Amino acid sequence: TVLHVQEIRDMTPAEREAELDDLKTELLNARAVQAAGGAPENPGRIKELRKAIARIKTIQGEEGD
Amino acid sequence: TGAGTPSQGKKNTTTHTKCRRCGEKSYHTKKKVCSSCGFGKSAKRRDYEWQSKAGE
Amino acid sequence: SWDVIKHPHVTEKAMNDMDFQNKLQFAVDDRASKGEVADAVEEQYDVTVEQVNTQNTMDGEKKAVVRLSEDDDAQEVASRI
Amino acid sequence: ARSAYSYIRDAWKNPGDGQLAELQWQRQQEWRNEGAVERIERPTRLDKARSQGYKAKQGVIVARVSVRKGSARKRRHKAGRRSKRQGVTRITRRKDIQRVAEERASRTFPNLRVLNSYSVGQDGRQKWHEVILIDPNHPAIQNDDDLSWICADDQADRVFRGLTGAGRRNRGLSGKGKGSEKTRPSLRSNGGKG
Amino acid sequence: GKKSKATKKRLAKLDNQNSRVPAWVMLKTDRRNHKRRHWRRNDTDE
RNA sequence: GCUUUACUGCAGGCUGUCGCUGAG
RNA sequence: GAUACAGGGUGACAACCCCGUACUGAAGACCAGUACGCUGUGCGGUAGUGCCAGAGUAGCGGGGGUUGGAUAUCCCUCGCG
RNA sequence: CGCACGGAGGCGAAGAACCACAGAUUUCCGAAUGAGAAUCUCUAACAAUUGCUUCGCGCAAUGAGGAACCCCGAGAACUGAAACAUCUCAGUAUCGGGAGGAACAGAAAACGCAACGUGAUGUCGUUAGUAACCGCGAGUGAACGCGAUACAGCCCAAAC
Ligand SMILES: [Cl-]
Ligand SMILES: [Cl-]
Ligand SMILES: [K+]
Ligand SMILES: [Mg+2]
Ligand SMILES: [Mg+2]
Ligand SMILES: [Mg+2]
Ligand SMILES: [Mg+2]
Ligand SMILES: [Mg+2]
Ligand SMILES: [Mg+2]
Ligand SMILES: [Mg+2]
Ligand SMILES: [Mg+2]
Ligand SMILES: [Mg+2]
Ligand SMILES: [Mg+2]
Ligand code: NA
Ligand code: NA
Ligand code: NA
Ligand code: NA
Ligand code: NA
Ligand code: NA
Ligand code: NA
Ligand code: NA
Ligand code: NA
Ligand code: NA
Ligand code: NA
Ligand code: NA
Ligand SMILES: [Sr+2]
Ligand SMILES: [Sr+2]
Ligand SMILES: [Sr+2]
Ligand SMILES: [Sr+2]
Ligand SMILES: [Sr+2]
Ligand SMILES: [Sr+2]
Ligand SMILES: [Sr+2]
Ligand SMILES: [Sr+2]
Ligand SMILES: [Sr+2]
Repeated sequence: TVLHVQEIRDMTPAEREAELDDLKTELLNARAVQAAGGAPENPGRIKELRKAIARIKTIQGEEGD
Repeated sequence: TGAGTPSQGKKNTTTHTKCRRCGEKSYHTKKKVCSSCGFGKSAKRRDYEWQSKAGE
Repeated sequence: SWDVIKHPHVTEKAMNDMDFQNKLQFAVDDRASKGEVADAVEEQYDVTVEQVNTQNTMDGEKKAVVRLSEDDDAQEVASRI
Repeated sequence: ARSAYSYIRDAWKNPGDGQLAELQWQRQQEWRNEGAVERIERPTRLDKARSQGYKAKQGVIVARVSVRKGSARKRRHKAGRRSKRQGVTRITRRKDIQRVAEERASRTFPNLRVLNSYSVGQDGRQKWHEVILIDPNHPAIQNDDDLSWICADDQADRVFRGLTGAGRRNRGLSGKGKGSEKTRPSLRSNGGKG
Repeated sequence: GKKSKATKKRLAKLDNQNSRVPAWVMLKTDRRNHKRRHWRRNDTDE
């Protein structure tokens, strides 16, 4: 939604690795708020975070790291 | 001592357990052989023609 | 590839270990050792770990009780996440 | 003129006469101390080997196998049997000793395929046969216009399905006419009456 | 009895399967857990 | 199921013979 | 209306309300790495020549199994050849 | 935004859903192959058996599965004979081994409507319940040929 396939291909191998760790941290911090059962949540974003990490890992395979 | 109800009390031994190969509770933990799939006895899976009617 | 830290274990007993004993509780991957849980907590939160106590919970997951050094405050680390 | 091969052939017509009598008396002493299946570099009967399909090439293997002499090693019935089915002593197996030898060899060499075999004699308690086996995966054979047929998928485990010459003879497939009513195209299709 | 790590994971799963069909599934399907196992009345594996 | 000098057979033991098996 | 009156759906019996149905056309798979075509090799005939042509085989006997196979099935085993 | 009609939220004109093809990922046990183990663990692995070989696991092979079909081996008994032993049930049930998309068979040391004839092999129809077997009891039981289907013939060993 915010991250598209073309935008990941416009990145460099080091920008993907940095975006991977950034989304993993946003996922871990979303899973932390879910562990406490918070109210200001967004159920659609935690779903998109997993798909975005999948998209980066797929492009990392296609390009050769 | 009767062979019925009073002899059932000594039954606290574990023999048949969940199998690593097939998932059935037929892995004899003392024989190390599965009574269902034959794990521990054969590389081939245990199957017999008598498990079904002759013309089936 | 599997990650070491799954999510923080936040229950009442987890808070008593945080407020009184300077310990943070985490639900980790069951293939992860005490030393691996130690490293991952330091590399993710920028703290110094002294001792890690693990347990294989009746939920299929592994619970880790991670004690931080006196320079670090467990309450402050749990508040930002 | 005669080939040198014709002399190895003529010697083997009578393995109890001449120089061969002395040779076999000596060789069998070493063979009795050898295993069940022994790979040998060169065939004992070159003429017969070459006649059967052998070539001094890569991927062509020969092995000598010893199988016991006599009838079936039968266990007596442990349940009710009518008089006709109560025998132990006089029962003989339907597969000949040569076919047992070929199968034992093929199992010792799982990757290879049985081409043929021949007899190399016997003593009082056992029989010896040399089996010519072929490597279907070696390019020296995949390019051979005389042996590349054995490389086909349907030639896999040919000995266990009776596709050897000894297999086909023991199955009663020699005769093309009278006598082979219950044997051709297979023993199984004819209700096992061959 | 002493349980192994795998036996512990299996017993753990059986306990999780022992939960009820959530309130929302009843509304979504517009109106029953058939794998309801009791520790005394029923028997598990191993 | 069991018995035996019931009928018929099958193992097993004993024994001859052939092969292994050769020299004077 | 119909080269379409097969079938289904749709708040009750539907060719014409909807999917389809006839007609025409497209793709994939199988046939098949086959047929046809092609490249290369070279078919065959006369006369002379006892140079070559698969052995425990052909065949015989003892004992068994198997078969419709009877003397005349196929096979195994022991001995001989 | 599956089955599944909820609540919250989200994705989609940057053309999502959905379908076809191809590709990525694809935990652990599992032939299970570094070693062990009830799906886990311990300290680099084609374990085991083979072929080739630079003789080094360097290059390869095998293993196990599949509804039944197929091929090669092992092979009952109830039953029938109004008893029962040969016979019959039956080369059936069941067991061991193995291949394929089909198997097996196959270019005559054939046939033998005996011919001045046929011409690889399966299979189908028929030949025929005929010939043949059989306490000649009960039962058992072909083939050549013919009409079809489809057709396709070839390679070694040796001589030199
Ligand atoms: Cl083989
Ligand atoms: Cl004719
Ligand atoms: K009977
Ligand atoms: Mg502990
Ligand atoms: Mg057939
Ligand atoms: Mg509970
Ligand atoms: Mg019979
Ligand atoms: Mg292992
Ligand atoms: Mg009876
Ligand atoms: Mg009767
Ligand atoms: Mg009578
Ligand atoms: Mg019969
Ligand atoms: Mg005939
Ligand atoms: Na959790
Ligand atoms: Na083999
Ligand atoms: Na219980
Ligand atoms: Na009785
Ligand atoms: Na027969
Ligand atoms: Na005989
Ligand atoms: Na997949
Ligand atoms: Na391998
Ligand atoms: Na090697
Ligand atoms: Na009767
Ligand atoms: Na009776
Ligand atoms: Na009879
Ligand atoms: Sr007593
Ligand atoms: Sr006990
Ligand atoms: Sr065993
Ligand atoms: Sr089986
Ligand atoms: Sr719990
Ligand atoms: Sr195989
Ligand atoms: Sr109870
Ligand atoms: Sr000839
Ligand atoms: Sr023809």
